[PDB]
Amino acid sequence: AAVELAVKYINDRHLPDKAIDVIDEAGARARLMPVSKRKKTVNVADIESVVARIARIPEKSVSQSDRDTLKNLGDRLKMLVFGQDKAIEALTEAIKMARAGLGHEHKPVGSFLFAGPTGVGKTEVTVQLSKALGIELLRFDMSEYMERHTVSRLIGAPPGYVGFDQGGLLTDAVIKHPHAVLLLDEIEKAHPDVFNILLQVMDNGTLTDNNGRKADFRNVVLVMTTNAGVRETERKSIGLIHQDNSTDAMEEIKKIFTPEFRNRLDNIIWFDHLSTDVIHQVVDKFIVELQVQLDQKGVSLEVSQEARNWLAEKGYDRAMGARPMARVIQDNLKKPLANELLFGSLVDGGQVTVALDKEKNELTYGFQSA
Amino acid sequence: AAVELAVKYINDRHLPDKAIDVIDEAGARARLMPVSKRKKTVNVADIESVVARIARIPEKSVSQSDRDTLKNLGDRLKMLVFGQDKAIEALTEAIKMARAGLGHEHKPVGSFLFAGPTGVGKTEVTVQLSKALGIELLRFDMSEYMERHTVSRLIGAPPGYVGFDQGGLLTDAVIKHPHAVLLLDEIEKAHPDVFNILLQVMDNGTLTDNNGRKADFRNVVLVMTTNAGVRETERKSIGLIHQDNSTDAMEEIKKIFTPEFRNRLDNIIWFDHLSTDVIHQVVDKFIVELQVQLDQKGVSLEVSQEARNWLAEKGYDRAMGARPMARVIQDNLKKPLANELLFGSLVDGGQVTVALDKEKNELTYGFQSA
Amino acid sequence: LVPMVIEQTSRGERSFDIYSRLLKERVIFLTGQVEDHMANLIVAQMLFLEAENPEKDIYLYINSPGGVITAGMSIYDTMQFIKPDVSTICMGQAASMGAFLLTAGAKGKRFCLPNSRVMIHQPLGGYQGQATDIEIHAREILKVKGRMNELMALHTGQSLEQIERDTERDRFLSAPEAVEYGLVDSILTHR
Amino acid sequence: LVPMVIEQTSRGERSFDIYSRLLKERVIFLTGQVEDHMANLIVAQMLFLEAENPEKDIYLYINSPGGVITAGMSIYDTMQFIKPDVSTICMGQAASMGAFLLTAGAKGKRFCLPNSRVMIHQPLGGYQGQATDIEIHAREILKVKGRMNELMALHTGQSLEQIERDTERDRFLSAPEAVEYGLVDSILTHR
Ligand SMILES: Nc1ncnc2c1ncn2[C@@H]1O[C@H](COP(=O)(O)OP(=O)(O)OP(O)(O)=S)[C@@H](O)[C@H]1O
Ligand SMILES: Nc1ncnc2c1ncn2[C@@H]1O[C@H](COP(=O)(O)OP(=O)(O)OP(O)(O)=S)[C@@H](O)[C@H]1O
Ligand SMILES: [Mg+2]
Ligand SMILES: [Mg+2]
Repeated sequence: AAVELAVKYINDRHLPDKAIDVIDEAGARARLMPVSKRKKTVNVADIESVVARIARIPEKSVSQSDRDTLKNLGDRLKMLVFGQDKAIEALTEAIKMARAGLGHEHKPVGSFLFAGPTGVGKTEVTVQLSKALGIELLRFDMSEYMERHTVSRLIGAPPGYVGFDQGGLLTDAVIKHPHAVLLLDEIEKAHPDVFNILLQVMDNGTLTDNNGRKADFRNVVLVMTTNAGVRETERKSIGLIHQDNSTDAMEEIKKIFTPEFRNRLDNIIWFDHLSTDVIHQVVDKFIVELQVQLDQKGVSLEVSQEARNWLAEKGYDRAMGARPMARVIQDNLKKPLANELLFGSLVDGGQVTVALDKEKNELTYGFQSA
Repeated sequence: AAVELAVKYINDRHLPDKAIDVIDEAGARARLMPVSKRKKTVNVADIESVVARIARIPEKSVSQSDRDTLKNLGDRLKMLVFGQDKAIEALTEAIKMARAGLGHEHKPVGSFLFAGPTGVGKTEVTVQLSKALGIELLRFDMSEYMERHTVSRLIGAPPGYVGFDQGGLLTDAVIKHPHAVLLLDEIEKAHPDVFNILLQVMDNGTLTDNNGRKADFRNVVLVMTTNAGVRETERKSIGLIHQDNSTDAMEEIKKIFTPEFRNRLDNIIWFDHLSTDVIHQVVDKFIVELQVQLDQKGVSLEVSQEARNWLAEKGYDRAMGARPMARVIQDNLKKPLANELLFGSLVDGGQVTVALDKEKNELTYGFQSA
Repeated sequence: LVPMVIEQTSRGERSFDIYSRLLKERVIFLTGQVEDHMANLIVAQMLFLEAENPEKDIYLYINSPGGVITAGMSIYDTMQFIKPDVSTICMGQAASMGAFLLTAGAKGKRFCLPNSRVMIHQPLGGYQGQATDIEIHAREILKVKGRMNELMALHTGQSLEQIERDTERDRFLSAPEAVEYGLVDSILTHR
Repeated sequence: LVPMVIEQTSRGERSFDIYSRLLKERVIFLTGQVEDHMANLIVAQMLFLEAENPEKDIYLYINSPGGVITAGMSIYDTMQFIKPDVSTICMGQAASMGAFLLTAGAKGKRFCLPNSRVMIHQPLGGYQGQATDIEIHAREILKVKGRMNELMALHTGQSLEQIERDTERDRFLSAPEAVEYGLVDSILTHR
């Protein structure tokens, strides 16, 4: 098991010394046990710990905590990102498969392309995924890698530079955090050369740097977002009935991403527009965040359900996602309190109460000095 | 508070050392009281003060001095820019929310796209905003950044540069002055690539340099002035009823700017044309500016109200903004004064009067040298 | 023949017919007897303008002597359906279904020239055949009459009784008289 | 004269007539009396749109006073055959073979404007000759009559006997009454 497991995961050393390193450490671990060498013999499934520890990858025979974390991660993501259930399922299945032991031999756990309208949880679902899993989030804004010279910095360093800080930004990050979430936001902006890098990643799972270091992408989740065809989504047709331009937007995605690139992707998820019912959930999310900011100032905020519904009708725009809702929260809740917080009754204590005035369809704010 | 505040604002160091930094420094401050160890015990308030100095960000618990400045910020700006009360409210309120603690978690203080006709204060309001707050103004002329290679400088250095200076003009500037006003004048002229660079600047409030340094835009007010649809508002519609043309500029904004860019923006304030009533105030501003220039020479200017009204009518053009008002003042007031200042009757200080005569409908100048 | 005009643009010079150039400025001409074919052109133009700018106000120069009432409703339905405020102007004469579209404009945007004349009358139609068929077709015109009176009352603001008695016979209304009736808000002589 | 509308694309600007621009947006116009020539264009348009995007729905505005029964069947047969769901909007007027196409639209994608009117009646035809020839020609009118009611009953969902008695004479149905009858699912006040 040691020789087979080591070559599969340990990729920085040759087979003879690599195997002995797992055998020597195994004995060291057994003798250091608090018990008086109860586990004198080195049995199977113990070596798996040593290779997992050396390779810094999750081990087999997942603990109850991890099992609970993966089972519980079916709704916990749905409590921060509402709707887009099909996208969450794809992320959890790839993670569940890899940890179960059923996974690609040389490919990563999963490669996804998150496209769709503006203001949907394409990125938030990725960011919250890393938090739920307790793993480091590797972010890479592709708007800085739009030129060919800049893309060379990801795989390695240009020969001209004499700086001692050689090595690529993506290879070094992966080595530092093999088990992590790799976010490539706005991948459509990046130069096509980047695709040649990802093509060998999703197919082989390893990207050798200029220095020669070997980076393993087996445990790293690959999620890239884009806004290809987004203009079609917000575009309105010349007719009485506005038509669904989602099909046309997909054609644009097929013009930027070659078939080989899409063929290697595990899935190509399309984020559906936010529904009215969903907006009410989004409002509660922003209201909670507002309360947290107020808690640092000892201020409490209570918003009536009627007021929450009114904020949704004003800020609801299917074409512009959920970012407009944030503006509504700033204009109707943050602004009246900012004046009161700096110069007003709400210096401390809070006890705020917001309610709708049906006669004038405008909210009434009540401030208590406490 | 130390671990929470430091990880949030101090993003260039790791948490164990970073947290201990605000602890060790807070101790030195505690023992350096004016007479003899006034406050032996350390409190959360002292930690916030230390964090605000390390990160060069505005501290919490805004002193009464800042409050007075914030409350009077709208009134002070109103004395300089007239007729754009809507823009001032957005800038002032966004600032107040940030200081009060209601700002975005990771986004900037405010992202605004000032689109309007010529000479309507799109850039003057942003220039004066910095002076009111006593913060550095980062004025970037985007007409220069019209080529793809030029945009690289904003986040890096040209390819093949061997010198030690691998910094960018936008990342370094923000690092030196994190609390500042970022002005991108005439951004529409710039190559579309620049728009992709600012996506992370609004959604995430961070920009990564080519070397890898991550800038912080959480306290930098972002203002972008554009003249999109300027030709459309200048031209008159082919119809009996002239059209507003303000909406046409917004449709061009959609074409030039991608939807993801516009969704990130907090608000798109359309500056309105200057009314005849407000032009009178503009004349007073120019005359006051002329008085400052004349006070250095030792000469004092006095202008009757009837003269000011005549000048307004001579230079009042809605389509051309307020720039023509300078030309009529330069031609009528500065030109005769210069002939005297340079050649007699104004070398030494002497009160001068400018009054209109109804008979001739022309200005009369009494030098009265002294 | 229709003249052609040149539109100066940074990209280059574009050649447009006189009518198409005006369409670029949200100006639509409703001239001639209303028909199913001409109405589609007006309807297609309204939909095209909505996509270009769904917020800017559209303009419609009505210089028609009236025509098919049902075809006109295709234009009336589209005027209220689209978000843009379809301003209406009366050039020359306005008759049944011409005036109905003139008063269907948004409040504050309906206009008339000083010499423009408006005419309003009940729908005129005839059918011959079996007595049972005549009753069915006759009831339709009566129902359509009520719909015309009900719709005109909303825009003009006058009671159905006033419109019903006045619309029984042809009524000519000059620009000042029309403003009093409520067909149009004001005249364009001075704005 | 059809106006020319400028369409802006990344590749460049292309000038198209108003009808062609709307065709690019899957908007077909059924105007005038139904005939073989105008129906051929409608049929040809559906095939082109189906190939460009078979998934996307096609909209067929309908402002027609009726026409040839056989010509309309070509359009009707092509709507059910193609994969795209052919939506139908009754602007202004719908009559025999104009309303049949309106109800023929896909379920849940049939509409009528608030002031639209629709009529339905049995096929009208005649022949002159020997009594033997008149018998066969007369029998065909009954065959199409029975076949037409079977299709309308299928789309509307109502009993065959109800349509037979109603179709016998002319019946003018307003837009709201059409929803109760089953011709359309609802009124197109807004999407
Ligand atoms: N489905 C959602 N549920 C809850 N909050 C959401 C959702 N979608 C967006 N948000 C909120 O909107 C912001 C997240 O937007 P993102 O998901 O980053 O947008 P995006 O998918 O990257 O869009 P671009 O910029 O067009 S690629 C945060 O303020 C979220 O709280
Ligand atoms: N709204 C205003 N209120 C007061 N003074 C104004 C106003 N607008 C312009 N001015 C005066 O005119 C000067 C020049 O205005 P600009 O800053 O060039 O306006 P702008 O709208 O930014 O111009 P462009 O050409 O459209 S970028 C200002 O410095 C003031 O002296
Ligand atoms: Mg994103
Ligand atoms: Mg300026």
